[PDB]
Amino acid sequence: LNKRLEQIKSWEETELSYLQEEAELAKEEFGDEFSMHEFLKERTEEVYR
Repeated sequence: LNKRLEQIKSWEETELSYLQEEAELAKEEFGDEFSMHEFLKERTEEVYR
């Protein structure tokens, strides 16, 4: 269980790292207006969940 939980947290911290690049990869091309903060605020806690 321990060695599994450490992989789970490493997975989570790699996904949170990928998220910063994915935010400007796939959210700034979505609308004429800029509300980038809420996209990260939502899918960060999606990664947490």
